[PDB]
Amino acid sequence: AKAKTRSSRAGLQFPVGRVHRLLRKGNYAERVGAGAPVYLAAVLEYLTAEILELAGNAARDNKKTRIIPRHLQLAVRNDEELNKLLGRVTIAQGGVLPNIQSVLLPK
Amino acid sequence: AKAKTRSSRAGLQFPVGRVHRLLRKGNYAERVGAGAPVYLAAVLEYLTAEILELAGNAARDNKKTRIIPRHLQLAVRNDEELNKLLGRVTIAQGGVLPNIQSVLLPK
Amino acid sequence: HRTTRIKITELNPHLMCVLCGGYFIDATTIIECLHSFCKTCIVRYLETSKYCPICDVQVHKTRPLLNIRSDKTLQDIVYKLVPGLFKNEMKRRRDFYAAHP
Amino acid sequence: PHRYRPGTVALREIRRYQKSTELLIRKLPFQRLVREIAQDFKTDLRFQSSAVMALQEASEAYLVALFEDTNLCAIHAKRVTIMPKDIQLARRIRGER
Amino acid sequence: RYRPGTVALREIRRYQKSTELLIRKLPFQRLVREIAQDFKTDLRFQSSAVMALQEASEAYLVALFEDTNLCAIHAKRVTIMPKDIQLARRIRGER
Amino acid sequence: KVLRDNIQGITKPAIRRLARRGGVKRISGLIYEETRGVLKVFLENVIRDAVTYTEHAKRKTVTAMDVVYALKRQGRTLYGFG
Amino acid sequence: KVLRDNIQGITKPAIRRLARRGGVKRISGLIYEETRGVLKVFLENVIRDAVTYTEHAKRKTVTAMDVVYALKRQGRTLYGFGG
Amino acid sequence: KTWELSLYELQRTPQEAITDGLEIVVSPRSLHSELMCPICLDMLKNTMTTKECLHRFCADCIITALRSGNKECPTCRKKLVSKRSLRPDPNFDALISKIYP
Amino acid sequence: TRKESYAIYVYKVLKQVHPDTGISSKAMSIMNSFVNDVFERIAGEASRLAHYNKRSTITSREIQTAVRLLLPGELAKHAVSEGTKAVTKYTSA
Amino acid sequence: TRKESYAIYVYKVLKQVHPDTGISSKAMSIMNSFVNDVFERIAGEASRLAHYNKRSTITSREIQTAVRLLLPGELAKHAVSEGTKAVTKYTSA
DNA sequence: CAGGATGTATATATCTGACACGTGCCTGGAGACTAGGGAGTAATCCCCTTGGCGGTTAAAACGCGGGGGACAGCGCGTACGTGCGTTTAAGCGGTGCTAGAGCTGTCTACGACCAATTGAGCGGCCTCGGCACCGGGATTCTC
DNA sequence: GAGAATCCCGGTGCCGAGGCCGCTCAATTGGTCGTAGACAGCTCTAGCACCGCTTAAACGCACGTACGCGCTGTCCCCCGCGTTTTAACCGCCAAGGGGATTACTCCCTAGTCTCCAGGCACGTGTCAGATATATACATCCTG
Ligand SMILES: [Zn+2]
Ligand SMILES: [Zn+2]
Ligand SMILES: [Zn+2]
Ligand SMILES: [Zn+2]
Repeated sequence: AKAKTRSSRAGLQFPVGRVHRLLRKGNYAERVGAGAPVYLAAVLEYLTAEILELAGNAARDNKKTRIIPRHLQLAVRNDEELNKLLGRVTIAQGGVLPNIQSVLLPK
Repeated sequence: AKAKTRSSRAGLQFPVGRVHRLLRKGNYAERVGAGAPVYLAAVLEYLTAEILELAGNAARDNKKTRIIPRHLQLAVRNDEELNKLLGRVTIAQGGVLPNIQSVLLPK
Repeated sequence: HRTTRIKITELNPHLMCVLCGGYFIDATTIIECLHSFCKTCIVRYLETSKYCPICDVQVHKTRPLLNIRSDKTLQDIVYKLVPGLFKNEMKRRRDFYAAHP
Repeated sequence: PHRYRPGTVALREIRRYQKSTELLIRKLPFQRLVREIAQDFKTDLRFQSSAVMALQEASEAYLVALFEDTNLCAIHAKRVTIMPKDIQLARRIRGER
Repeated sequence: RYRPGTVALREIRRYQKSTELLIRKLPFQRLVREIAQDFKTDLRFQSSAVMALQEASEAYLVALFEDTNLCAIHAKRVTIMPKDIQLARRIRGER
Repeated sequence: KVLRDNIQGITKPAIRRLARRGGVKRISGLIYEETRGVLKVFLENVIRDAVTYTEHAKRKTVTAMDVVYALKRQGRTLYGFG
Repeated sequence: KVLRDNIQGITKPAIRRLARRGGVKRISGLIYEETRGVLKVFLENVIRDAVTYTEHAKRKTVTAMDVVYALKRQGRTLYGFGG
Repeated sequence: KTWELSLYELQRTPQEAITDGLEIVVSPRSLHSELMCPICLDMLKNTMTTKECLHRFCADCIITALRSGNKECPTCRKKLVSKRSLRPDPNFDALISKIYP
Repeated sequence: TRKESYAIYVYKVLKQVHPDTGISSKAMSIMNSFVNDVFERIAGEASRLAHYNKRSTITSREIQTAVRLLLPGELAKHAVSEGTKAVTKYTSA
Repeated sequence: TRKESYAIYVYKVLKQVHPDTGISSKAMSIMNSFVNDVFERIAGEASRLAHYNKRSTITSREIQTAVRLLLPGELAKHAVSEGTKAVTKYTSA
């Protein structure tokens, strides 16, 4: 019969089959359920979609058509939940958010 | 075949066989070598010996004969390397070190 | 914009409470799916189920009253759209309170 | 009558609570607080005695560490009194805020 | 002639809106090699490895300086002092 | 019932005792309220993780194992309970 | 030739630039030395972990993968170089 | 708490819906305060609702407002972390489409 | 030797959300690192859950619990919803 | 059923170090938790090393490198010495 | 308050090197089928948790006098920001060697797996010594 | 020196720590077999070392000024303590909920085989943007 990808079957862009292989060969468990890779691929796809949407919005604000590490850093650090998820994560070429303590402001 | 335990063969008190079984069933790797459980058991035995020695010294400096979580906490936090190893470790019924900042004391 | 005149029956599906079948009185919205009902209707339904009556989305784990909010904008919207709604509701309120102190 | 100057009894309490090791929060109020907080997640929940004991031990250890950091902040600010600003600074530097 | 503080604020804005590395590449590479000489002799370093080390160093130092500035503000000052850094590291758990 | 208004279970002498064990000589008046808020947040996080573990276990009793696992996830691993 | 006093290559203007990125308005004179010491300690730790990884890898070059792995080990996980 | 029904609300009868075919008239200023975006001061488009306060905005307006300004509501100053604190409201979308096509 | 990465999938997601916006090589590498990190975190949590419950298989329930444990609040809620729809669509085939 | 632990081995080590000193139940639980935590740390480190170098085996070299990575300074040095001595004693006997 | 000086975002023009798209292919993903063990389901035991009741206080709550510390204003002088001329070496670009990263073939020793077995380790029980608590002096700290 | 806190010494009791016994199940021993990787060999690449030119940037120094650091004064707010009250705690009881165990079976995923197409390495045209220059606007400082 015609070969149909599991990603297309589950309506996902992420590689469900590759995720299943990585789970199996990743020494995570003796056995891996059939529905396990689909859920993980969906979660990864949603997280990627959120971060890419925020970074693209930042790029559009900066009048740029290319997502850069600065836009990724702005997207991650301007979101409280994403910042908590990536609290220990350092993004290369991302810089820091513009933030000056009010006491340092001129009086 | 006179059965000789692996712990006695390696001159260790810790359960080399139990460590090997945990290495198989711990889902750490597809296969586990032969010397790895002995090495891990020796490391665990040394750490236990150091901790118990320091705790016994703390207890003898308290004039008691039974190691308690207070003595264990005192030993852990009084050994610099052990404290660094267990920096995020909270020992139940351990208490805190007797110390006061100098500015809080009259002079 | 110009003056608009539209039939009420075309607006009934978006101003009626599913649980009671009537118009939105003291509209309350579950926020996990943004579904609006009458305050009494949703509150009374919530002691027997923790799921949304319409799309079966779990409103809350334990206390569904923690995820319902008063929909003031929609409530004044249904008052403006439905003629006589506010006066009729106040009339029943005063009539009920005219006999019980 | 006899009256101790301020700070002496405070230092004595510091020494006694730093030498001693029992739990400082009351068992029943802490258990009721734990159950009230857990009411939001699941219903008809049960707790083992060891579970609430572990919760109390962890909470007291966390609060003692936070108070040590807060005292360090207060001393750094040339003060002896801890303050909410000190607590907020300690938490923000630790990364909890 | 600008008053003190205005140029400092301008530099703060400029270096907060930019993402380039702030430590000189060759001195940082030489420092990395000197430090690594104590662990293994005749080591080699990938350019990407040195760049990653530098990015981590700048990120850690910027976070430490943010915490130090918060300590200085808490101490009712706008000037950072070494005791601010020491307090920040002690609270973080690095000392 | 509801089990409402129990956060005040932590008393001002209890917070003072914790501060004394922490080496604090003098305590401000709002320290008690701030500590109540911080403890409430900490307990909310830890108990949320523990209840998640229990629910995944298909049980109805929060266990010392669940609490220990939650604390270990939070980076606050606790010894003495298994 | 064993390199010596290369920490002096971490210049005072570079430390000032890092502080400015950190939002610091005024910098004292001892901050430069303190920051040099802190950076030396941090680099010593990270490079020690990376060199240990390289030695286990039976290699004579420290790679970006080893640096990233060491940073992930120390809780300072870094993106952009693989992993 | 704050959800116990009053004596009247214990038994209030449903509002009978107007089933007869009568049309209602609305001026272009009738529902201004209810259908106006607080940001763009125009009619809503791709409506998003904050969970905590039930306040209505256009999607683009609220996204740029959160992305540029502070993480608080433009109307009631209550905090919202990100776009996931809001949900689209197809009911308001349908209402807008039928009222002003 | 081929070095697999999530580059094409992240690009497809980017084309789905922002059709006219491209990406840089550094941004692709950062996103690949993020995907790998989230993958290993979720997989490790699922493995720990299975070990704690004495279960030898990783299931959708374990993945859902791991997602709930790690992602905070609204991110966890939306990720759980998306995983539920994906699993339902995959099994309804 | 049976719940295995390191209580007897910790007691043997305690009798080896301090013949006249005993231990309490809470202290034994503390020691069991410490041994389990260190075991899981070293094993996870060795597993990560083996995956990193595309190796399917955990050997004494992997355990040694894991110990060197985890334990600081003198503790690491003495742990490596003890592990090496045990390994050579095993291969000799 | 205004005018000069300076920094900065806006408006065009270059040209370019990284990015998006076309293509060969090959290795990993998909379809089919088997089997055997993990897990779901049902029944049961009793551990332990929830709930309540009665004293007994230990401890919490409230109030009051006041002393000491937080806060604010003041002054000074020194250390740091700012600017400028000079000197240092970082950055760029090209060259050349080669140590070592990476890939490949072989074959070898090492680890998984299975069977029999037996002894270490765990569950249960019992007793006696260490420690908590009691009270009385004696020393120490404080005011 | 008066008074409160705490250490040192001696009795008493109690309860659980440690030792002993019985069992059982998993660690040992022995053997086989499959393959992970150790080792040797080869390739090619990118890391190191060196050179020279340009100019970005660091160094050193001068100078002013503003801010950190005492210093004082005040006032208000925690501290210490006495009295009241209140509910925590301990002991005991009782019921049953569900955690844990055992047995059965069923169906779901590891495993293998074959087939084929999805993605990866590679190549190339092109345009997004780093750069350059000029200009008008926003900040700032001083007279
Ligand atoms: Zn209704
Ligand atoms: Zn709904
Ligand atoms: Zn709008
Ligand atoms: Zn609002």
